[PDB]
Amino acid sequence: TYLEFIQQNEERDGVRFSWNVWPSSRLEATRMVVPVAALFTPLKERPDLPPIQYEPVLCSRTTCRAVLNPLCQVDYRAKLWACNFCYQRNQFPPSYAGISELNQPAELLPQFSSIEYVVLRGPQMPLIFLYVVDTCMEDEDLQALKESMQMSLSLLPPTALVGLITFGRMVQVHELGCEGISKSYVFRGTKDLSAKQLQEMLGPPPSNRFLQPVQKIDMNLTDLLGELQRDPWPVPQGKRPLRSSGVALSIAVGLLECTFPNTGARIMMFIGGPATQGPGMVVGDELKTPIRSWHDIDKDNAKYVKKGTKHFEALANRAATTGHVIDIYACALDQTGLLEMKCCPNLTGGYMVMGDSFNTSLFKQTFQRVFTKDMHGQFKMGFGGTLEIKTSREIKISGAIGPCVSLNSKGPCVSENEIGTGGTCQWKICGLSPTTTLAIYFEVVGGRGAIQFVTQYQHSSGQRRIRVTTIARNWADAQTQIQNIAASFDQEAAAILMARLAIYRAETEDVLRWLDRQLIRLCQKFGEYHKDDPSSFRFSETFSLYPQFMFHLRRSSFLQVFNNSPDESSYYRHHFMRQDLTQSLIMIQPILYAYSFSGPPEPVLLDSSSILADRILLMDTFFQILIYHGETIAQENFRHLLQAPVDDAQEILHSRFPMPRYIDTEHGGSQARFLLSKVNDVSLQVFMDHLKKLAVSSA
Amino acid sequence: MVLLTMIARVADGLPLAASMQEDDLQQYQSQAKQLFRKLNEQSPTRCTLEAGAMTFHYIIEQGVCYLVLCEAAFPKKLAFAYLEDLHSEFDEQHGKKVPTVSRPYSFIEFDTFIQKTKKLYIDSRARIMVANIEEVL
Amino acid sequence: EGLRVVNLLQERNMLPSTPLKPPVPNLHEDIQKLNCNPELFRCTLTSIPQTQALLNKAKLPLGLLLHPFKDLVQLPVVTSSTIVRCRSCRTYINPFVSFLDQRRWKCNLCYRVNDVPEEFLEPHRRPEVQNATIEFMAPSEYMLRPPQPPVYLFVFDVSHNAVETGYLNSVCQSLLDNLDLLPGNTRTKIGFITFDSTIHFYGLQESLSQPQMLIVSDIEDVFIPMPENLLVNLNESKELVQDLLKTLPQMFTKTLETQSALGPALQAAFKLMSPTGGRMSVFQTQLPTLGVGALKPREEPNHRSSAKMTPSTDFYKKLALDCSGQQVAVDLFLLSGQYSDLASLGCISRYSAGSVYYYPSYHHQHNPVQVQKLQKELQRYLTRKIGFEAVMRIRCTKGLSIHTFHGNFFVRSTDLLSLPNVNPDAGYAVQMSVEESLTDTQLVSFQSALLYTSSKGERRIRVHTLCLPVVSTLNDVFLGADVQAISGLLANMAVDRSMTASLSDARDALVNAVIDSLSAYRSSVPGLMVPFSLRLFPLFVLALLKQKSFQTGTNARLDERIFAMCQVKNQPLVYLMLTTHPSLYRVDNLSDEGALNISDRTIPQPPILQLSVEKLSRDGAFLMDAGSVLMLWVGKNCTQNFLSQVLGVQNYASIPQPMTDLPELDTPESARIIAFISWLREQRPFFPILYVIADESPMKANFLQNMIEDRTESALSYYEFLLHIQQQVNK
Ligand SMILES: O=C(O)CCCc1ccccc1
Ligand SMILES: [Zn+2]
Ligand SMILES: [Zn+2]
Repeated sequence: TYLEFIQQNEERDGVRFSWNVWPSSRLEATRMVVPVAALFTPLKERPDLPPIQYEPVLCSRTTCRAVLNPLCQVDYRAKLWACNFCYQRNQFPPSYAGISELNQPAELLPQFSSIEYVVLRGPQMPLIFLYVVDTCMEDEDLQALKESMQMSLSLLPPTALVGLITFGRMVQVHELGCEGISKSYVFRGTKDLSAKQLQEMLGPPPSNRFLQPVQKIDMNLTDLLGELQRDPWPVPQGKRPLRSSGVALSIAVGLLECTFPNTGARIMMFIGGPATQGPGMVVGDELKTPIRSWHDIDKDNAKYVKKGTKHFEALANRAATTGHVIDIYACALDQTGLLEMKCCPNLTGGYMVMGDSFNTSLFKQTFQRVFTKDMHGQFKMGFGGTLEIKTSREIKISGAIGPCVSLNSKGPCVSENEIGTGGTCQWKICGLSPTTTLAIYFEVVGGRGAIQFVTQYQHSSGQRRIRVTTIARNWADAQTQIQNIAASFDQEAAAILMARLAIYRAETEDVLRWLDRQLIRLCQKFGEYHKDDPSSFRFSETFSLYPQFMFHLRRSSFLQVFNNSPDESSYYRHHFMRQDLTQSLIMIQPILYAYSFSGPPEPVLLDSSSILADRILLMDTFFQILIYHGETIAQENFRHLLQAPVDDAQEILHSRFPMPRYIDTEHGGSQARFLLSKVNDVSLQVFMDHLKKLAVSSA
Repeated sequence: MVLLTMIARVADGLPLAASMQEDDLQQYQSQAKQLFRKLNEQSPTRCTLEAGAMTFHYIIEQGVCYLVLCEAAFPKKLAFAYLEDLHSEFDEQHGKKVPTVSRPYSFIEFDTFIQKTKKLYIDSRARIMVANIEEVL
Repeated sequence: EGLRVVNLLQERNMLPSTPLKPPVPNLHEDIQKLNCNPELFRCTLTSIPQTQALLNKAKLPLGLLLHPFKDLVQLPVVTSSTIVRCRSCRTYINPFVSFLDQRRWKCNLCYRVNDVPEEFLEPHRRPEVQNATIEFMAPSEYMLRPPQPPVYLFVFDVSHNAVETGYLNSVCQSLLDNLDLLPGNTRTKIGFITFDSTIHFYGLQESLSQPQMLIVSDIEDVFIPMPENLLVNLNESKELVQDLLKTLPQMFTKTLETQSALGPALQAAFKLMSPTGGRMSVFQTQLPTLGVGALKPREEPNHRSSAKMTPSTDFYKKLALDCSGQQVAVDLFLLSGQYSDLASLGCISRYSAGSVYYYPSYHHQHNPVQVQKLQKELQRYLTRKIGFEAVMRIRCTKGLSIHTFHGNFFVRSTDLLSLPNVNPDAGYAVQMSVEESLTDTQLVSFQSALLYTSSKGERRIRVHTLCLPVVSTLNDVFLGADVQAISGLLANMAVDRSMTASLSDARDALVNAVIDSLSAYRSSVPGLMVPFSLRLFPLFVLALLKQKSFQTGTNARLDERIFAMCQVKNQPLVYLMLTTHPSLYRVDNLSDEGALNISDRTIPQPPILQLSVEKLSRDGAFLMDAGSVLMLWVGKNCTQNFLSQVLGVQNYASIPQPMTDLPELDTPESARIIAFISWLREQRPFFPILYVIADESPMKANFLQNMIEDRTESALSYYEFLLHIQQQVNK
């Protein structure tokens, strides 16, 4: 079963390819419609793999240096092995002298195609957490934010270093645990500082006066966080607070850059409004002028965006080069400036949380999900990840789309046609989780093509770890090329990988015109039809859902930005460019469940016909979970039905990291609009009919 | 949306209490004293004067004039609520000694209540007649 | 009395055994009995020369010396609904006006007749005309703004050197003891700043568990970090400022900050006070070396270096002018053990009506003298009265013109002195000249007046008026000369000659002041003949030339000399005389010739001895009143009754090396010397410490540096000085 194959490979290797069978010829590699690409999840969880405590064993060839993998030919008699990538024959290291065929290395069993090594050579650095807190917000929001950070403090590792930076009109770098005082370094939030200047102006496991071990500082920081008060500067009438977010971040970046560069650190920024002063300003302090919209930016009526986006863009590259993570937690009724600040959590592995207020269960729960621990009590987060990809000599890499930064590492596996963050075989991922999914786009220039994923990152324990996923896919049979190719098509993975390419081009500007010429080209090459007969068009069970995915993608909020705020549009694309396949599908085509007396809950189409008056609906967009009551039900058996979707909702409410917004609406309710807008050129019926007219006519 | 508060005895214009903070004050403090001079027993007990980019607001109770200046953008509704809080407190504390004093600023120590009350109005988070000032002068 | 001529070469002990008294102007009995108290206001020539040509002939300087804010035993405070001021020159109605029509009075300064208002009513019995010293209530027109509150900002150096001296522990202790005694009502504000390489503000809020130390590190671009609780209400926040004073000395024990950014810190302290003004107490302990206003090190001179003063930068002068325009006065407490360029740092106190305090080589353990000195000088500093946002005008009768001002202030419009603060321990001096011949008048008057805001928030005007007669005879000018006042004015004039020219020219002009006057006196009459009023004139000029301000052949260091010149410019005349020529008494044998009128105290009155070792005696003990200190030198062969009954010691050898004060023993010999000393310090508010340390071998015999009549390896004796003058008088 080709589906059993795709399932188990994602369960084992955390990867999903657009095509599981690759073009064996130059004429088919150039005529590829959906590119050969992979939805790679470097830290995916699974059924208790054994952590390999010995050295990885690498190939002895300067340019290659691939890791010993199940695709390597062994020779237990001669204690040799041939690297499957460069054909180089290798000798076994001394620790492998007792190697035998009845007792072999884990890295050779096909069960351990994806495996994790631990390198224990240098002393382990502590983790670093830098709270960057805005103070220009209402007391109920600030007190709630104070309570959220005091709780996260009680979960950090005792070895972890902590710093505190509060800001409003001025920026305050706190010197922790000073005794009898509790001083702080105050800076103007009006001019920027480099790392060097900041280092000059400011001054066994290491630490600073500003970054200190939790175990020795937690009691003083939990009292400081409890005594934090709003920005003491007054806000005159008709004015926004002077909020220096752009400088407060550049001081949090420069602080760690000149104290602990190239080590896992988390810059957690808490925003209660837009940056109204200094570099990285979003909007002026005049309440008369509203924050910019998608209408304002298209009509050249947003004088702060480009200058503001450019500021945080350099900050993102600074922290990404230094290897530090920038989180952004925004909760305000107006907009916040995520459009201008998106590069910081996007280029690093930073999280981006959005809400109306820090005083909601939405934020409070979402925030403590950041510090979820696994079966040992350690955070599900890794730091400073370096992803290197080894390919066969026939496979080049166009690039990646996802939370990563190019290390600009040159090599024969770099493709001329670069895609996304391309032109490199190594990518830095400052922060990642078991969910972090990259999108690698390959290009081809008996059997088996091979690709190896090597990910060295800093574990939440401080240990240096190396994840090695080695996958192999058959080369297409020459006398059955396109027939074998078509049978391996993963229509779900290809829809997300083609959606990744589109949103990346939109967020870096038509895009729909490209998205259609490829759906049409896929229809003609892999569909069944008589020419000029639209009624004849069918798709295999392998391709039948791809057009429907394209229908819901081209109309999604990821490409139709209007009727959303720019902060919402940047927030939606942020989480899509990071999630795995299954959650990405839920974003583009929300799931719909029906509830009625006439049977147990059942999934239903995302069409207006699914909305019945005597039926309760559950819609699962990734960002929001919605419950709808038809006109009739809007009034022990009535209890089971009314709470049947509520019980189903509570489960998925918890596991999802960015806790989705819950909605309880009914017929006529104002909140029913979210259901009516995801549902239904016009509809799918007209879209499919117009698609068949172009598929059966000229190419 | 800034400050200037003067409390004077209407009969002579004798300054009783005031409050000023800069970091000009010289011009509008003159017009303020020109006004205290012209004020008599027939002047409007509540008024508002337009001084270009600035605007005066005063009330009168018990022969005591409570004057405030600010930028014209400041809510006139709030300015009179500010003067009302000053008067009720000032009258409660020094209402019966106003007609006896003869020194200027015989109630400087009212500086305290003026500025702690002033801050509750020059911060949006904390939460009659009109004539151009150049005429009356 | 004496119109008599004195041959200084034959007398030789012309110094009286009793204290000098200021001359009485040759005035009518009824005019003089109302004249201004000479402690508050006096003139070098109590008989004003009628013409400038006569003044030039006498070769004596004409000028005034005033102590206008001096603490008074009794002050008439007039609350007049109307202040009577001459309609032309604005002179206040003073006792020396000329009432004629009993409803019109003639101004004694510009001779204009003015109408007495129907309030002033016998108008000549009015208090404004019966007192030369009187304080007014200024009406609403004498204030540019509401009465500013009393604001005190203390700026502390906390560098490594400053932490080693240990001054911060005693200063914070003084403030704790004198918190309720700071002048001010419930409007009093207080602030605190520490600084090294960075500037440290201290916020104080009742809502927070402890103060907060806000540090601005941008030294080239300082700012105020918090808008509300840096200058806090002392009355409301008494508990908060007390915990900070108990905590501040402990915060910097392990400091490695070797540099000091005084300039930036003063700029930050200025911005914090610029809204209101007040008194800025700066405590610096070293050369400022970081940031704006940085000063280069200088190599100290030795006895060999000749007379080859000025500031090295105008930064602290420009900054002082900015503080003056905002009613901010800066007092400079310098406790440096090394050179700190006080010639440049002093500008912060001179041009802002502040006072500089100098404690060389201060150390909490090593220098117990400077410790107790600072303790008592701070006790006065924090508790003396104070006036804020003040100006002062010096008026004199038409024909006389003031052309040079001396003291700590800023001079705005000729005769307009800016006093951001005014303190009762400051002294001022003026130099005048006869611009128009006084042929018309036989009396001239001089008026100074002090418009200030009291510590209680009341505009007041303290006015002093002095009247003097006019003469046209060379001998009449000499007969009214004030030898002490001329010495004071000449000291101020020589300080300017130093900065302006050099220490050599300053010393020459002093020497020429005696030569030219006595040569002019001789040409108007064998030995050295001087009038009775100028018999101490070479003695006091000699002591001036051996004082630490103008001495040459000594090992004196730069900041010592600069501070000595700062004290000349800022102290009243009494303290300049007590320093330049200290009073020397023998104290091991006090008896009953004293002022035993004071109820139950006898208080001996030993004679004043002249400043020569030839007056000492190894058999006795000698106390020297230097004004600010009381050094008790003891003889090696001293008596045994003195040791055990006064010093509490059984022999000269076991007199402790540093002795901070006398014991109060159950002996009548001690009761006598304690009575004499306690009476000496009651003559002044500045409590003077008394250290007996002057043994015959304590290496602290700077007691002998005041024996100005003797000769040294690089200065003339008093007799040699007369010999040099006489060769010049009749050259
Ligand atoms: O211009 C003036 O002289 C009047 C204001 C200054 C002043 C006040 C009081 C006393 C002396 C001087
Ligand atoms: Zn290899
Ligand atoms: Zn006059």
